[PDB]
This record gives sequence, C-alpha cells and structure tokens, in this order.
Amino acid sequence: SAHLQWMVVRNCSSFLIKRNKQTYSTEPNNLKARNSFRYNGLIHRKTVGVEPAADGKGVVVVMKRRSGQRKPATSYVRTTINKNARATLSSIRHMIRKNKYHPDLRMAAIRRASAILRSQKPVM
Amino acid sequence: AALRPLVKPKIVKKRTKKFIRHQSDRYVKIKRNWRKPRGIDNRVRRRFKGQILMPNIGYGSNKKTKHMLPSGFRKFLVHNVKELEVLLMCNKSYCAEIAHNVSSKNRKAIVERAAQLAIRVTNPNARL
Amino acid sequence: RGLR
Amino acid sequence: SGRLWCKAIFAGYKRGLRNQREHTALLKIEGVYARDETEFYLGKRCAYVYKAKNNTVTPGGKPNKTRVIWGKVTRAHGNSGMVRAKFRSNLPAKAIGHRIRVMLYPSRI
Amino acid sequence: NFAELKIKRLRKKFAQKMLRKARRKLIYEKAKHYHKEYRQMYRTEIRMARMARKAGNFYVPAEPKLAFVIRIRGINGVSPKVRKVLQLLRLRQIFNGTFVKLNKASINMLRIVEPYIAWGYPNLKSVNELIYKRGYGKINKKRIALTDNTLIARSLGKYNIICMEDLIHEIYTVGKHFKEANNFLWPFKLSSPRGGMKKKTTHFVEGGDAGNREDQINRLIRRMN
Amino acid sequence: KNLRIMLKLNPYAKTMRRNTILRQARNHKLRVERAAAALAAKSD
Amino acid sequence: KGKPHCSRNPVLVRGIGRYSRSAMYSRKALYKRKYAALATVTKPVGGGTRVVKLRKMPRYYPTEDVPRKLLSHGKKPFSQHVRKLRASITPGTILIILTGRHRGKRVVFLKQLSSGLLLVTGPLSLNRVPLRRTHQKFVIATSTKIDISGVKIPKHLTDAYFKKKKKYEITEQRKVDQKAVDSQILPKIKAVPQLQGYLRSVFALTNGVYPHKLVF
RNA sequence: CGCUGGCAGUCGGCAGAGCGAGAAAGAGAGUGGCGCGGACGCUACGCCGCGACGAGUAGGAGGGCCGCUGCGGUGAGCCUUGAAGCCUAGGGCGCGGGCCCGGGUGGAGCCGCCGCAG
RNA sequence: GGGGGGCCACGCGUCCCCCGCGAGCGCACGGGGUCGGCGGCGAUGUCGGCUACCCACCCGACCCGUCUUGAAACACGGACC
Ligand SMILES: [Mg+2]
Ligand SMILES: [Mg+2]
Ligand SMILES: [Mg+2]
Ligand SMILES: [Mg+2]
Ligand SMILES: [Mg+2]
Ligand SMILES: [Mg+2]
Ligand SMILES: [Mg+2]
Ligand SMILES: [Mg+2]
Ligand SMILES: [Mg+2]
Ligand SMILES: [Mg+2]
Ligand SMILES: [Mg+2]
Ligand SMILES: [Mg+2]
Ligand SMILES: [Mg+2]
Ligand SMILES: [Mg+2]
Ligand SMILES: [Mg+2]
Repeated sequence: SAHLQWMVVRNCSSFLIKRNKQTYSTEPNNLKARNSFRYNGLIHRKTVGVEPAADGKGVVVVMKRRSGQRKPATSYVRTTINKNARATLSSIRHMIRKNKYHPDLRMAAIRRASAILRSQKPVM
Repeated sequence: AALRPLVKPKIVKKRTKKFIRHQSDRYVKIKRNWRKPRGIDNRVRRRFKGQILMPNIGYGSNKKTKHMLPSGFRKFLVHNVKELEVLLMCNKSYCAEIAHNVSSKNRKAIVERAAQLAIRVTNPNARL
Repeated sequence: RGLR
Repeated sequence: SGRLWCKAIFAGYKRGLRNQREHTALLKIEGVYARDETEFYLGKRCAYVYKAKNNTVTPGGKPNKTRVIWGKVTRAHGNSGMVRAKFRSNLPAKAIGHRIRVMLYPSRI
Repeated sequence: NFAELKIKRLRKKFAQKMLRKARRKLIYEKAKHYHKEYRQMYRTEIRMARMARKAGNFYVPAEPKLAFVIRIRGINGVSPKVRKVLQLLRLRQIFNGTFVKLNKASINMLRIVEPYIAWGYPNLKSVNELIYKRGYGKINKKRIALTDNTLIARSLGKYNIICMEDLIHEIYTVGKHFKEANNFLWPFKLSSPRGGMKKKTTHFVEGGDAGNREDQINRLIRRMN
Repeated sequence: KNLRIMLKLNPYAKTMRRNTILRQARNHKLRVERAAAALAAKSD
Repeated sequence: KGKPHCSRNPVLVRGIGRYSRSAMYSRKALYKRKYAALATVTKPVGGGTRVVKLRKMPRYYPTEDVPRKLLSHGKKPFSQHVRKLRASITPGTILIILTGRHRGKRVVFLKQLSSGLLLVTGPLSLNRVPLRRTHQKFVIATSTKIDISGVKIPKHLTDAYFKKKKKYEITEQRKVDQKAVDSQILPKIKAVPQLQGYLRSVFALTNGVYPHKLVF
C-alpha cells in the first residue's frame, strides 16, 4: 500500500536531499518538491504532475490511470496546455475538482502552473 | 529590482560575538573553537564574575527567524541546474548558493535559470 | 414564551 | 538666537558598587538638586552632542563633523535632583563629566 | 430538505443563549445577596460592641477563622521539620501567599514556621484584591488564570461555587467547602514589598516582620500585591 | 482596572460602581451647600 | 423608518450609564413595544448573448501566501482618533515655538485643526511666521492671553490646506488669507502695551535661568 | 518536563463547512394522532496548543543536518572554463561542536544523503 | 403585616397553598497593535554593516592542568610551534 511503501521511502529514497536544515524530493511527479506522504508522486494510486512543456511554451499536466499500476509504461497520461494564463488555471482546476482526482492537490497544481507560466515569460 | 521574501520579520539575536575558548589568547596552540572547561579550579566553568561566558541553551535564536539570512531568506546549497526546480516552489522563503567547486561555465547557466525561475542567488556575480 |  | 536646552552632566552609569549597568545613565541637570523639583524634566529628550573626523549628513543642513546620540529622561534618581536617562546606543565612557543637553520640546505645559 | 434542520439548530442555539442569561442573572443576584451579608457582618460587630459599652461590660469578638500567610525568607539553610510544614502550607518560594483556616492544628504549625513567615488576618478588601488580581486556578494540575466564571464553575460547581463572588465568599467566610475552594487556588505569586521590609530576621513585636501581625497584614498586602 | 473585564467576572459591579458615584455626588452637593450656609451664617 | 434619537441616559462616567437596566427599560418604554413573528451580467453581441462575468478568477497565484490575522477591537485609524488638547492652550494664548526654524519665537494660537495640530499665526509683520500648523507637544504655552472671540477665521484653513504638495513658491491664496487674519489679529495685540515687542523677541535661556524655577 | 494533550474531518454541486462548554449521554432514522467556486496544512520519527521548571564536581544517560578515515548503495553528484590542501582587515549561519559562500595561492582528484566499520 | 429614589420587576387566561427561533442598525475599558498618519536626506561624498582589524574610556577581572578539607599560591608539570 501507499503507507507501506512510504515507510520504506521516507528516509532512504534516491530522490531525497537533506542539507541546510531542509528536506526535499527530486521526484518526477512531486509537485512542491518536498518529502511528505501527501505530496509523494510515486506511492499513490492517483498522482498529479505539472511540468513545463518540451518546447518554450505550454504546461504539461500528467495523471496516473487506475488500471496499470504495475505497468509504468502506460500508467501516466499526459496532456499539453498551450493557452492563456487563466483558462489553463480553470482547466487544471476542472480536471481535479470535477473528476474528483486526488482533490487535496488542486491549489498546489494551480500554484505550480502559475510558476511555470511566470518562468516562460520574457525576463526583465 | 531585488527579490523580496514573503515576509521580513525583525531578527533578534541574543549575542553577536563568538564564544571563544578559555585562554585562547595566551597561546597559539589553543584555537578559538569552543571547548568546555572541566578543571577542578577553573574560574570559567564556575561562572566567576567578569570572565569568559559559556554557551548555554538560553542563547538560542527564535525558531521563526532561525537559520535566516539578513535578506530574510534561508539558504540552500545548489550544485547544478536540476537542483533549482527543487527550489522553485519554495521561492519566497529559500534562496540558492552555488557551491564553490562548481565551475564558472555551469555557474553562468545556474544563475541564468534562477533568473527566469525568480530564485534569488546569494552569489550571482561569484566567479565570472 | 413570555415576550411574544 | 539663544540656548534652548538645559545643561546636564553625564555623571555616570546606573550602578551598584561592583557592578555597573551601561544601558541607564545618571544625569545631573544644572539647577535642580531635590526630588520635588525634578518632575519637570521627566520624559524630556536628551542629546549627547559630539564631533568626529568623518562628515555625516545633517537633517536640514549641509554635512558637518557633528553627530548626536539621542536619549530620554525616564525617572528621577536618588534624592538630590539626579535623573536616569536611557539612550538608543549606550553612552561612551569618555563622556563622563561632560555636557549633554536636556531639550524642552517634550513639553507637558 | 434542511429547513427543519436549520430551525432545529437555531432552537438549540437559542436554548444555549437562554441558559446563559439565566446563569448571568443568578450570578448577579448572588453577588447582590453577598453584599447584604457583608453589610450585616460588618454592622453586627459594631452593634454588639456598642451595646456592651452601654451596659458597661466588654464585648469580646470571636477570633477570626481566616489567615493570610506569606513566606518571607528564601530556601537556603532551612530545617527539615520546617521545610515539611512550609510545603504543606504550599509556600515553596519566597513572597508566596496562601489562605489558611485557623484551628489548633493550624496554629501549632504556624508556630513551627513562625520565624520564616509573616501571617495575619486579612480584610475583605484584601481578599477582593488578592482573588481579582492574583487569582489563578489549579485546573488539570495547570496554573490557569481566572479570566472567566466558567473556569471556576467547571471545577468548583459541584460545591455550588460558580463565580468569582462565590469564590471570594467561600474564602472570606470560611464555609463548608473551604478546603476545596482554597486548594483550587494556586498559591499567590506576590512581588517584593514596595516601600521595603522592616527587618526580615526578627519577629513583628521586635520591630521586625516575622510571626503574627494581626490587623497589619493588610498593610503588607497592599504594598506586596 | 479594566471595567468590562470586571463586569465579565462580576455583573453586580456595574451597580456597585454606579453607586459610590451617585451617592458621592449627592453627599458632595450636600456638603457644599452646608459650607455655603456656614458662609452665610458668618455673614448674617 | 424611525427618526434617530439620542441616548436617553447621560454619561455618568465612561462605560457606565446613569440609569440602570430596569430604569432605562422604563425610560425607553418597552412595555408597549413588544414584537413577535448577482455575479454575472447579460450582454449582447453581433453569435448570441454572453453571460459576462464580473470579478473573474485570477490569472496568477504566488507560490506561498501569508495567512489571515486575528481580530482586534480597540484599534482605529488616525482619522478616527480623539484629539486631546491640554488646558493651558486656549484660543488667543501666546505660544513659544521650540522645534521649527522658528525656534524660540512667540506666536499667537488660533485653533486646533481636525488632525490635532494647532493652527498658529504669530503675525508675519512681527514674527515672519505665517498661517502654519505646529504640534502641541513641542510648544511652550505662555500664560499671556488676548480676547480673540470676535476673530473670523476662514473656513478653508484645514489640514488639506496646509499639507505639503511635493522650490516651493508662495501662492496668492495663502498670501491673502495671511493678510485677512492679520488685519483682525493685529489691532487686538496692539491694544495690550508692549505685546508686539514681546512677540518680536525670541525666547532664550541665559545663565542662572532654569525652566522649572520660572512660571509660564 | 508534564498534560501517557490535540490533528487521518483537506469528510466540497455524490457539498453544507461545528465540537471551550458549569451540570452522564444523538446537530439519529423511520412508525401512528443564474454564477462550476472555497488560503495554509499531514517529512504522523510530522505539525500544533496549554501550564510548570532550568546550579553543578565525581558519575550516569540521551541527542548531534558536530568532526576524521575506509566500505556497500545512491546523487544521469563536482572537476584542467581548475579538485584536494593552504592563506585571508571579505559576507554570513548555528547556543555550541562546526559549516557554507567571496578573493588569492595551487595543479589532480573530491564531496552530499542512507547504512556499515574503526 | 395595616392604612423622592432605585428595582437583572412589566404579559394575558386559569387550577392551586400562604392573606423554547422577533428582526435590523451602529458604539465599544470586551478572546495580546494599529494608523484608511506624517517629515527629512540622498552619485565621487555620503547611507547601512551588530559580528571581524586597530585604538580609546568605565566597570569587572590572580594561570592553567592536577592531588587535596582547602590552590593565585613561597605545592608539582608547563619557553614556543
Ligand atoms: Mg574546588
Ligand atoms: Mg559647534
Ligand atoms: Mg543562610
Ligand atoms: Mg521606590
Ligand atoms: Mg540566621
Ligand atoms: Mg542543569
Ligand atoms: Mg590571521
Ligand atoms: Mg576596578
Ligand atoms: Mg597533583
Ligand atoms: Mg595538604
Ligand atoms: Mg575532593
Ligand atoms: Mg589550581
Ligand atoms: Mg603561600
Ligand atoms: Mg608530587
Ligand atoms: Mg618547570
């Protein structure tokens, strides 16, 4: 279970960094990038990831389907959102709230998606 | 155009001087690093008036402002570009220090990525 | 019920 | 056109005999020598005015050699017109026996 | 539907509001009667003295049932028998004060701790000042400030002591539940006496401080409280 | 020192502080007319 | 739809009314006063009709926020504070300015403005002090008064009239109210002997002069 | 240190936002007379809240994201666009053990985390 | 019990001994501070830097380790790295 493998990965994971009195995670689907049970991107059956697109613009939203859990090749579905800064914030919020897909990560997903769009702006 | 933190509380430090070792002034063999005196007649561990103070637990900094730089940020050591996407969601409270063994060619790329990720660098003009 |  | 401050002497710090507390200064204002005459000076603003080598910015004026440690009378001291004052930085001990100013503008009358 | 649930929760909230108002009226008229009891107790002792002086005899007042005890020395160099009594009086620190009811078993302990304390007979205003300003309750072995009457009523409500006025009444007139009412109060953490002590090391009748100052404990109470 | 805290702990203190103000004002009004009648007694 | 009425009990002291609960019930007469029992908008275009949203959702969220703060009750803004003024400062008195560029100058007090500051013009033919505010803490109030009760101060002399804008040049409005106030102040100080010369002088401390020994 | 305290209730258009209050127990079921919206959290070995307390030789125990060397794993770790070491009136963090950056010197290797060993 | 001032008293309809939801509106000694208040200076001489370099002054202040009831000891060990 998720709790069972969290008790393995809470201290001896390869994504874990412990320096400068802080702890984080370099996990691929860890939004907010911190080491915790709620935000861990691989122990749960339903995970949400928000990443920048392969090219300059857009936000890729990744979910994990419920069928293939031991099958990591076809486990994650990926969508690309190359739109304005507000309809993507409505879209990801809809994808979480209306689908009831791991609902305690919706504001974290919106806050990550805003940061990616801010990072894709021209610098001053 | 400085990068402000989320909040900037007033930092209260109970002591700003170092805790020097007893009799680290009469000798070069005695370094400045603190050693607790354990002699039978030692006038410092007996807390006589007008002597070198001892590092008690009462000097401990406030937990809200502990490990926090005078710019209001806390610090994270960064070795490569990948360690900044770690810090992008902790943006307004933690900043980056590029490590000393990082070369100038990669150090340029780290601060270039930190500028667009809006992460503050304590040493952006380090090596060049 | 005294105040109605 | 004339003096607007009262003369005081930095007599010393608030102290016992074998301990001294540098965050409170003992002040001897000229003309007051009893406790029934020192309630006028309570709450007034103190000024240690001195001169240094480097120039510092002057509020409403050109930069000059003059700089001041500001302070305030807090309470009466002793029984013979001495007062206690607290300053924002503790007073240097080279000013013992020297003039400081007690202003009038924190005025209750 | 929820239209019955909302009005049911409103009636519950209304019942909670009327139960609180009836309790506040009860506290008000309890204090109003305690005022009359204090007036009767003050005027009766004057009346009984006057009517004895008219006939030419003497009126002997009853010795007071209540005393206030203040520890007036430190914890260095203390005899063991005296340490045990100073702990049973809950005076573990200098300038601590407590209310002690008086009997033979109490006078024979205050005689043992006599050079280390300064006790006396408190005024009604002294009890008012002490309970209102320094009143802390011992609730779940925690020193809790008496900021609301519920704090008293939750612990002493089974002895019908439900406010500050009931607490002050049960302390001043030593009642049935005086032991519970006094043990509910934390020992009073009082300051140093303003003005100064006369002489800590000697008895009060030797021009010092220790022992029994009968009517003059209030003069120490105002300068120490 | 805090009136509404005192009323929170003791609602009867409102009337015990309205009295010892009203009767003090009335007794002060009595003593000043008594002293003014003394000044008229030393004038007549 | 009732006409608003004042409080039916006087302030005996602060926080305590003069009449009690039942007496106040009787004065108010409640014995015969018993009782018993958006976001969107429609807009057309030229296809269909749009429900245009007012206060649309934000386009950006920061990474972290500060939480809301607890509620205090006694904390009011400066425009709602009560203005205290000490009993020695009454309209018409003579003040000594202690802290401006007009140090030690004797001036005439007119009125206290809405900010609490004092509106002062010790006359410009005597002091070179204009219609100007000063703070009452930094002012020595001398016990020397004139009758000023028939002096018509203009109504536009307010806090906003004396607030700074941003070389400062004199304006003709400030020049004509300066003449208008002084023309009715100056004959009232020229009646008292030596008062204009007293105003033209500057207060100072000399040897042996201690402010706690002398009365003002 | 104690309360062997509190928080899995983030229970959301499959919704109804609570358990501080003087008084053992249920905001219980049935049976008859437009606008698609709602901060943070929870490394539970974590976070939060109330009180009380703080001397120390000999000695005992606990915690060290204190320090040194080597090994198994791990950082798609660092490095001749400059490693170790050394120097520094430079900037700092930590109560402290100590540590991280800046400048110089130097020319080839070195470190962080999880465990192991001396 | 009979014939001027304060009252946390203001129902109607009985039996009877003593003779369970009114709405609103603001003010605040009310579960720990705010201002919906302001003023001065700032590009080659000035602003900030508590700590760290040197110096000055006041108060304090005997050299450590060890044995010992007791060490600053005219008790032993100790130039420095
Ligand atoms: Mg010894
Ligand atoms: Mg000069
Ligand atoms: Mg002794
Ligand atoms: Mg005194
Ligand atoms: Mg003795
Ligand atoms: Mg200890
Ligand atoms: Mg050096
Ligand atoms: Mg000395
Ligand atoms: Mg030896
Ligand atoms: Mg011997
Ligand atoms: Mg021994
Ligand atoms: Mg020795
Ligand atoms: Mg000797
Ligand atoms: Mg030997
Ligand atoms: Mg030797």
